[PDB]
Amino acid sequence: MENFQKVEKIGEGTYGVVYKARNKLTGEVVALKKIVPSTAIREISLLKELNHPNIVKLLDVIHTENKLYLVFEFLHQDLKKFMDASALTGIPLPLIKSYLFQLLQGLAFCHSHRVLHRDLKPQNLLINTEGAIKLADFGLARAFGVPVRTYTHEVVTLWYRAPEILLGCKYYSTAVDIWSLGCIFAEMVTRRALFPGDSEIDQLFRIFRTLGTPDEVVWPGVTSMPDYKPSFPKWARQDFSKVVPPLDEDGRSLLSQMLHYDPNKRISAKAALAHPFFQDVTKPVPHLRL
Ligand SMILES: Nc1nc(OCC2CCCCC2)c2nc[nH]c2n1
Repeated sequence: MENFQKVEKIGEGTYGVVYKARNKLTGEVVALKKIVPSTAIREISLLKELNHPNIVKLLDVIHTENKLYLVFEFLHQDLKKFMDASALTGIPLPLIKSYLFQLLQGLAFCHSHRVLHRDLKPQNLLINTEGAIKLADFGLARAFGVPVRTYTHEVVTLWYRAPEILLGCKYYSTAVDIWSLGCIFAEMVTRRALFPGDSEIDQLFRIFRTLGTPDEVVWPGVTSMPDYKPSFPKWARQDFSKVVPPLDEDGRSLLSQMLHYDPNKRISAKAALAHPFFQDVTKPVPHLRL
């Protein structure tokens, strides 16, 4: 670590404090994440080759003193902050579309190498001043788990968790990332989290209250998920026109496919990139004060 000068604390991530740091011998300004089991080291080393322009570059993995430090490319803002800052007029649609579109490319890339994020959230989606948006912390969940509370006891958000994870499916797939990104897409659009659950049950019930309590018709096998209970209330599905109003039909079409209950029906990242929603996609520059 002596090769890094901490510039400022950027935040408290899932696994440890995130610092803006400067690499003393490269001159590079990086994001330094203090997170070691051999399994975690080999997984993490696999992440170093997962390179894609909508994936926050993993510059180096420093394994010293028993201590694990990941050095990432530094972006200048996360999507939560950018949404919070854009709350008054919201993020212009063409920008939403461009981020969604680039996030899907980032997903398609990782998913094609069988790597899931598992923990997508606005805070791990980082934007630059040019209009790019990238996924940070890809593959970390599989390397070190997703805790209930972070190392600061901060509560890990459930707002973006796929229903098959809430239902205790142990073996969930790349569909959980599409679900999360669908939730983030809706939040960009409406400027309100779609499902801000504050407990697993509240999260699940929130889902059900909007999309209908899932049953065997829409999701074969749902009733035999580990945490499914026959006693769950049976809520009717709400129309998507009421759920993300502003959004045009191609947007709502795509979001309902990203939000399919059955993970096998849920649109893949690559099919989502061929959705007519992206027909006029462009790459606008965000209004970004740094
Ligand atoms: N500019 C910035 N921020 C990060 O994390 C912000 C996350 C830190 C967790 C608190 C939410 C903010 C980065 N990660 C890799 N590059 C990064 N660049």
